[PDB]
Amino acid sequence: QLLKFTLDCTHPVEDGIMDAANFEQFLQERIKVNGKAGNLGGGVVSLERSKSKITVTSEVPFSKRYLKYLTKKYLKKNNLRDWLRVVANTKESYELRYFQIN
Amino acid sequence: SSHKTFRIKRFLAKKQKQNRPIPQWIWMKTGNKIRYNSKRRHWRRTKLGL
Amino acid sequence: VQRLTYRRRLSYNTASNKTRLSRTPGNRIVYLYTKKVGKAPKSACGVCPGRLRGVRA
Amino acid sequence: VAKQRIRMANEKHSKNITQRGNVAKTSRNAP
Amino acid sequence: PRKIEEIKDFLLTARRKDAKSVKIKKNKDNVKFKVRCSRYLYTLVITDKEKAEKLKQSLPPGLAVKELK
Amino acid sequence: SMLRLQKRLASSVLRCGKKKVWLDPNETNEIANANSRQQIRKLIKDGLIIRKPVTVHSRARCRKNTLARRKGRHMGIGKRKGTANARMPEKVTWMRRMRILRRLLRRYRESKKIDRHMYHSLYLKVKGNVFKNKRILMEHIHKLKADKARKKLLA
RNA sequence: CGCCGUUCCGAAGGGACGGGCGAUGGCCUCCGUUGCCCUCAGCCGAUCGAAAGGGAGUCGGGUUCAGAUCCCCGAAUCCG
RNA sequence: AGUUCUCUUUUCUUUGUGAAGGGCAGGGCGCCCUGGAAUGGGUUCGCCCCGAGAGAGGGGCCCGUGCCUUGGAAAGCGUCGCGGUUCCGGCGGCGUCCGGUGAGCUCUCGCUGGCCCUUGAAAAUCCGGGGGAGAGGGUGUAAAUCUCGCGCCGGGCCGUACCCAUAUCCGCAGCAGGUCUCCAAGGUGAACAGCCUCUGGCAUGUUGGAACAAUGUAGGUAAGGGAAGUCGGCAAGCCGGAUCCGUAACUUCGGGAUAAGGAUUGGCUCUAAGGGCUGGCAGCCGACUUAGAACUGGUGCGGACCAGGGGAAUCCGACUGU
Ligand SMILES: [Mg+2]
Ligand SMILES: [Mg+2]
Ligand SMILES: [Mg+2]
Ligand SMILES: [Mg+2]
Ligand SMILES: [Mg+2]
Ligand SMILES: [Mg+2]
Ligand SMILES: [Mg+2]
Ligand SMILES: [Mg+2]
Ligand SMILES: [Mg+2]
Ligand SMILES: [Mg+2]
Ligand SMILES: [Mg+2]
Ligand SMILES: [Mg+2]
Ligand SMILES: [Mg+2]
Ligand SMILES: [Mg+2]
Ligand SMILES: [Mg+2]
Ligand SMILES: [Mg+2]
Ligand SMILES: [Mg+2]
Ligand SMILES: [Mg+2]
Ligand SMILES: [Mg+2]
Ligand SMILES: [Mg+2]
Ligand SMILES: [Mg+2]
Ligand SMILES: [Mg+2]
Ligand SMILES: [Mg+2]
Ligand SMILES: [Zn+2]
Repeated sequence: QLLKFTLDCTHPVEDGIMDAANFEQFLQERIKVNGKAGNLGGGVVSLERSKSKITVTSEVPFSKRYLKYLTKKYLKKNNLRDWLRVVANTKESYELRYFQIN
Repeated sequence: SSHKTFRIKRFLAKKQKQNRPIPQWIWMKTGNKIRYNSKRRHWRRTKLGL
Repeated sequence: VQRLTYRRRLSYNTASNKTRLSRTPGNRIVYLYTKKVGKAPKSACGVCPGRLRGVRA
Repeated sequence: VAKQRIRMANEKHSKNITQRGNVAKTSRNAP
Repeated sequence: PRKIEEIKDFLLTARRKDAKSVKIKKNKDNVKFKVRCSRYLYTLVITDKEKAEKLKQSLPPGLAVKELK
Repeated sequence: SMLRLQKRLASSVLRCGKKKVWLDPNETNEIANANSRQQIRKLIKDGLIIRKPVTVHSRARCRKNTLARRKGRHMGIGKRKGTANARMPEKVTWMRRMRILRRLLRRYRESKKIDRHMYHSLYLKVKGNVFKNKRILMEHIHKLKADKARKKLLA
């Protein structure tokens, strides 16, 4: 069938602390399909980026928690995990938020 | 123990009430000699024997 | 893993202290005390080894 | 409650080494 | 607890002199009508919403009716 | 401040050990004046009292090794401490074999690949340790059928 | 002072369906109760002896500084 | 939630449903009906079963602590987010899902067997049956009667905190002693062994600091020799697991026996064999074993832990037990 998930980086991007296009690029070559992260299984996984929302679609089984695994990996590579947090907004999406400090 | 007879639980209650210091106004009594309760008991130092 | 305690003051494994494990709506395992196993009647003939039928045990 | 606050609060307490004798009684000053 | 299958018997239950209150619980799939009698909590499970509304408006008077939320 | 009471109450409210109760070192004065489970519940909700996560005990190492052992690694002569019978009892080996082979005979008889007279003969041979495994029994049945057919043809 | 003995040298039953005579009553109608009589009656051993033996029937959730299968909420069950 | 310099669709946590009632799986039956079986068949790990009725059909009963359901989602829990007096059973969103496997451990139910010159309580209490003394009404507003379903009332007395033991008990004490039980995770491993770890717990056992003499107490190592020491090999030491091979005198033929004596043991990459479900074949599943081979390391591999030294004889007592 189809599986659709979204990442909402609105709060950071509108604060200009992460280029969503770069994040889309990051998921482009890193997302794995049967152990390979090059061709996205041959378009079997499709990525779309909106203004501040990134979407992922798949024609095969895809784990929503994988996007959280990669999102956290990307946040760490960009030294953001100490300020941002990936929290499930709904059954189909995650969003980035700020820890309650000051 | 938790398992207790009424007779034992009543003997123990009386031994509980006698284990207090003397009232301090007893000191001012006219012909008083008592300085303190000399019949104090401690559960660990000396045992009731029953 | 979760470990159990008796719910009564009988701490010994006697014939009247048998239990079974029960998961509860609170999502924990507790002891429920089982009833003894009943026996169906034995035939008055004293010969047939089996017990009778149509009778609650 | 986020579990990351344990770390953030723990690190904040460590900083009291430099303010011995004038440590804040309450950092949630408001109220 | 006892489970009643037909609206006919539930109405008889709700008219018993020892019936105290009727609680209606609305779930995603069914509407449950529970009457607190002396011994048991009788329940009727209705899957049709229209019948549940129809039964709700046809309860006997004087019986405390509660909607659970 | 002396927070022995608060550590004990929070532990009960969180249903954890006292070792997993975390009291905020910056808020000891606030936590100190909470002498009730109602007020502890408030501090738990506020974030001054938090339950610490379980200490990690990862099974990855043993899961990795279990995969290797399934392929035969770490299983040689030098890695055995119990006897061949203690590691794999003979009785269990025999029990599996009889069930496997008796199951096959029942299906061949039911499916009429053999008759009840051949079944009875093979049943007592199976119990006699004539056949090592399923295949040896199956090939032997095949030879028996060929001979039985040849005898029928001439007759 | 007591001891032995526990069914052994004992008139060891104060009970019962039913029936008959009265005395009373009450939803006085007819049913209760009671006293006596008739009839029937083995248990054959007073009593004590187990918080591990026998022995009907309670579980879930919440709650305290300290008690809960005991309190509160909910749902049951045994016995009379 | 942790890690993320590299790698890791990764690692960790967590992912409910009580009693009682109903329904159904499952398990058991020395229960019934048909029928009549040798070319004997059925059948278990073993057994064991049959003309006093086997196989094969069709039934009945008992337990159902398992699953569904009423309970019951309203509760509980996980997470995210809002309020409040803020010491509210506070309020809302989402979730509480789908499968596999096992000589596994713990409990429990059941079947079947072995052992006894051992045969492994009583009573309170409850129930069925046999009998048929009796009672009930004359065709009705029916009666006696009812172990059926509801409904009504009550359940008095005493115990209940906590310790339960390197500090709440007994040893004069917070005494290295003694003192009856229940539950019991991962790894290695034959394992409730030892060694490490999670849950939970603790603060080194009635004190600390600085030194590192002698003599101690407790552990180790030692060239060459190897009991010369000593009353005496006391003490320590050697052996040790497992696989394969091999095993004497004597014997009460059961043993002796792990006799004695050898070889092997790591890591890695493979090969072969050992099954289940569905429709001599095809497909899909799967769980640990055994054997064999190559390669490989400074010959090191039961690498820690665990873990018999052996042989030839004499005396005594048969033995196990005290
Ligand atoms: Mg003492
Ligand atoms: Mg019957
Ligand atoms: Mg054998
Ligand atoms: Mg008595
Ligand atoms: Mg008793
Ligand atoms: Mg008892
Ligand atoms: Mg009650
Ligand atoms: Mg038959
Ligand atoms: Mg259940
Ligand atoms: Mg809920
Ligand atoms: Mg009769
Ligand atoms: Mg207690
Ligand atoms: Mg020390
Ligand atoms: Mg110390
Ligand atoms: Mg001590
Ligand atoms: Mg030397
Ligand atoms: Mg040397
Ligand atoms: Mg010498
Ligand atoms: Mg000398
Ligand atoms: Mg020695
Ligand atoms: Mg010898
Ligand atoms: Mg001897
Ligand atoms: Mg003796
Ligand atoms: Zn009989």
